[PDB]
Amino acid sequence: KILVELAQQQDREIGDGTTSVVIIASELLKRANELVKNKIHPTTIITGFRVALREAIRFINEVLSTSVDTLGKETLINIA
Amino acid sequence: VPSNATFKNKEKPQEVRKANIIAARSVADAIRTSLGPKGMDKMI
Ligand SMILES: [Mg+2]
Repeated sequence: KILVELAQQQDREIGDGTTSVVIIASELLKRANELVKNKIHPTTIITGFRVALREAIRFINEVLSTSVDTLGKETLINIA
Repeated sequence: VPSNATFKNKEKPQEVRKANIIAARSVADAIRTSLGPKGMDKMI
């Protein structure tokens, strides 16, 4: 029911991405199933995902592109 | 030394106290894994 409520949640904030949020969240748990077999405690697994996320959000803000682009808009048509 | 003083009767309370301790320690074993920062959550 967590991913069921997560897919219903994604519509509330952004409104799009319900397909990508479920696949990523299911894969984070899938690969973590072999990490607990290593005896690694989840707090080490959770910290490893959070420290990598803090650097991931900052990396996305560095690689973003401005909406200016060329003279004309050429954005909102491609956004849809 | 034997055969004198008194002899214990109705020894079932001795087993009842053991059955109460064993059943109480079994409950304390499930919550024991949640102790400390390395503890885990329990979903019910
Ligand atoms: Mg979409």
